Amino acid sequence: PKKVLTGVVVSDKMQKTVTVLVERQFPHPLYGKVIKRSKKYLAHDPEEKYKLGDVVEIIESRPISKRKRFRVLRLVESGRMDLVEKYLIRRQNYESLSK
Amino acid sequence: GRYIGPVCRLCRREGVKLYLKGERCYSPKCAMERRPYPPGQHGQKRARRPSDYAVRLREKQKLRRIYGISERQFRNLFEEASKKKGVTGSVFLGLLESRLDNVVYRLGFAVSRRQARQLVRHGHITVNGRRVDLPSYRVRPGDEIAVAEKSRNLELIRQNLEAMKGRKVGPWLSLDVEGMKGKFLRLPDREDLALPVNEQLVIEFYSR
Amino acid sequence: RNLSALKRHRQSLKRRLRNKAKKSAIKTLSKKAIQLAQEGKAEEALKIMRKAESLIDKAAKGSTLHKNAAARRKSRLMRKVRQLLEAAGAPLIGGGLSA
Amino acid sequence: MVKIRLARFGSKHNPHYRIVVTDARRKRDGKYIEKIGYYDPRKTTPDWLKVDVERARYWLSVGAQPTDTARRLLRQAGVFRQE
RNA sequence: UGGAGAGUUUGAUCCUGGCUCAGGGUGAACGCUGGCGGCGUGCCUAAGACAUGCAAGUCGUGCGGGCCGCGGGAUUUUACUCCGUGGUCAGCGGCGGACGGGUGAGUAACGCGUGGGUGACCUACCCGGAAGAGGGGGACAACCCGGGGAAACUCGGGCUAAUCCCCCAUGUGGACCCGCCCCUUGGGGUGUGUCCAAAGGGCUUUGCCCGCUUCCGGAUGGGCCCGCGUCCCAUCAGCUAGUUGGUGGGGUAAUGGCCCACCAAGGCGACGACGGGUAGCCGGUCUGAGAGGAUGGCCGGCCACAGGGGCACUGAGACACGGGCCCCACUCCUACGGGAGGCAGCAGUUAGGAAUCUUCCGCAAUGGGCGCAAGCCUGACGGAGCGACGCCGCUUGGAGGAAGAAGCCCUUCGGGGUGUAAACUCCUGAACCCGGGACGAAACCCCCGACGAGGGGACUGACGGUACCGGGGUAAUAGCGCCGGCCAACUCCGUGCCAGCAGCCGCGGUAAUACGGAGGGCGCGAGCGUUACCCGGAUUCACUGGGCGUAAAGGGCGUGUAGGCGGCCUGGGGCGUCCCAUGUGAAAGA
Ligand SMILES: [Mg+2]
Ligand SMILES: [Mg+2]
Ligand SMILES: [Mg+2]
Ligand SMILES: [Mg+2]
Ligand SMILES: [Mg+2]
Ligand SMILES: [Mg+2]
Repeated sequence: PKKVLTGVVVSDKMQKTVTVLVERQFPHPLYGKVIKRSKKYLAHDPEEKYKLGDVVEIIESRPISKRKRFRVLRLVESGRMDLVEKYLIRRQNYESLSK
Repeated sequence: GRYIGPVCRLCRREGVKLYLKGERCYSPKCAMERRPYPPGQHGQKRARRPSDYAVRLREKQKLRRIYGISERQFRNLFEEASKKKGVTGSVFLGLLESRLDNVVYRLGFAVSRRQARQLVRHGHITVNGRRVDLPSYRVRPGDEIAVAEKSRNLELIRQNLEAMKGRKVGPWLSLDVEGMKGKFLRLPDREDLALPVNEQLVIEFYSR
Repeated sequence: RNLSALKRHRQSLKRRLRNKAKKSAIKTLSKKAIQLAQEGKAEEALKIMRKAESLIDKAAKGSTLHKNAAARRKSRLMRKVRQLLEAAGAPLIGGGLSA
Repeated sequence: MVKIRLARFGSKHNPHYRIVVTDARRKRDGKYIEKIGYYDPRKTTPDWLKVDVERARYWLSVGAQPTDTARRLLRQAGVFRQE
């Protein structure tokens, strides 16, 4: 089956395309603890219809670009600027991590 | 190939008469009668409290030296018995006891395991008709361990088959004396042999 | 030190030659067709395009261009001709297109 | 072309073949698509030949030429025998 | 069915903590030693360089020739020419040369592994099905004649056949534009319009066979995409202009910045981007009680590479180890202009190296390629040869034989040891000689039948005159390590912090079980030791399974960012988690 992932839109600063952050949690191979891990996927959006903070399903597809390989299947819920914000700080945090 | 050298000589050293020389090691000397002690310049010298290693060693030497088999061959047999289903020490005595070169001797076709080996190499013995010349052969139960028809004539086969005219034979074996052939009925139980050797020290010898 | 199936090199050169040739004419023909169509042309435009068509299929018979590499070229050409044609007037000499 | 044919197992002076289907281009003792029997040319066992014949028919049915000796043995257990 | 610990810091103790040993293992090498056979396995280094021979062909049932022969014909004249046949050579045309074989350089990546997608695709030969093969035309080698080159070869001119090439037709069908219908990414179906087929050969010759063309399918092989998994350094922290996305093109079997034009300003990174080091990955192998650690030789799977670096052509497939082109390095031929070449195929030579084999027999078996077949080719393979390199089997005798020979060692001078060990008595008979002697091989093929099914028949063994059987028949090899403790085994001489030993603690300064020799003893035995490397013991990186007042170890203190963690009750969801079915988990291995 074509994999369906669900995440959040964290960028629509691109034409016909959205960055969709997707989290995932599991047992750790050796140390037990359930850990989280996450991944942005560039998902195709032909009708620039989805936007910032939409939670959306995502589907395996015939390649649209170098690194577009998923399509926005449906909207799950709107809003979620918390998750977006949560992301966006982690990004701006990296600014005072340098030398 | 196998030991070869002075023998009723650990009818000494291991402290107990091993039956190795057959008819003499029965009759005022497995030298154990004349000299019940270790060989060499220090033989009758004040004994030394020996190590739980020295103890365990000796015991496995003893067992191995009885049947005349080598450490390489012995050690494998044992290994085979640990991985085998059932209490391990007995099993090993079992497999040890199922060797042609020894069943032949248990049936009295020869007087010595050393002598009984030579009969197997040299052809004079069969397993259900067919001739078999490997002393290491695993006699299973139901086999018939015969003399060679062409070898019945021999002075030594006759003299030895003769002294068995009266004699009794092991509970797991039988023996038609005048047809010069016998039978491995089953594999013996620890109880069936009276071996001068505590087997659990052998297991323990090989656990380090 | 003399392997007589260097015969395969001789042959290849011949097919290369035969192949190159049919190809060259499919272009200089297709080019010529789309051109006349960016100019509003009944007969003359499709007539050529329909020569061009044939030639393609012809080349598909052999090892030249085989398959649907074929089809592709037919599609691209006979899309284009038609587009350009309504991008001005005339629709006529039926020729190749299902009007 | 796909084949029914003999793969050498066993050991030296102990040939033992496995009657296998495989792509013709694979090496002889390489990866086969399906075991369908075995064969001991010295007949040192009462059961020196054996063939899953419903399966043999299957492949034959989808086009698979047997070696010539693959087909001899196939015959012995009447793969081709009718009615 | 599974888990042992010991020595060593002190005058003594407890604890911490490192070192060290006992076990298994190896593609090993090295020393002393060395009898027989079976099955395995043998360049780990320079992906350095290679002489010579073999390692990829085959088809005359696709076609026309050259050269050396034989036979028959036209004429009754021997010039000239028609037909048939055998050699032998290449050519044109087809199929194979993309498989089989080698190697691990590169590669930290969709390369591998695993599970999935392909409505985004291709697949020669094989199998099933539907429908075809009617006309015409052309050329280039061979061959012949020129010219250039020293050689490799090369340029021109003329003739010709075909399953070589083109045109036209027939359109079962299939391709594409457009429209409509179903389905839902480019999948089916459908209507007009356009476009596209073919090859002949053999006969046991009107009836078969080997082929040809178009289509749908099957089978087998593969391409591309995705999720998750895949070493070390943060003393590498910021990286990115085809860069991220768009529209439209090209390109491909096919998706996609794969490539291109134009627009937008984007993408990635502490969940470690970028950079540096190292490495082919897996099935599995070894070790371990297990968790885990280490490893990827041989055998099997996937990858990559074919002196180094680019590129494409042909083709179902290649960007091709024994095909092509250019650049670089290197070797050889050279008439100095130019050429030729590529063992990481099998053998074998050299070089580096502690170290790694025969320039062997056979296509008899299995497998592969072409052929209708007979057959031809196959260093794939099946065997033999050399290495105790590994595993297993077996020999160097068996039973008698003294209160006990000799010699050699001890000695409190009585004796004790080697020791039933030899001597010698009977017995058996490894080696060796004679006789016989395999399985592995029944197909293809031919004959009956019908080219089927089934029946019958013949040919064929490299290993090999080997294995195995029978007959005869000789007492016929033993070495290496160790004996202070750990660790099994002690005495005499020699030697005097010397000579030397030593894994660790430590032995030697005139009485040394520790050095060297003796006798004797212990352990293994065609082996035994040594060095290296791996897991172990090491709960000494501690998930299982550790710690931090004084032993190594709490940040100098706050504030708080991300992150980790989160009270009592109820309800919804069912991501975590649990259960049942089912698919996958190749074979080999265990
Ligand atoms: Mg001290
Ligand atoms: Mg790197
Ligand atoms: Mg020493
Ligand atoms: Mg550990
Ligand atoms: Mg403090
Ligand atoms: Mg705080």
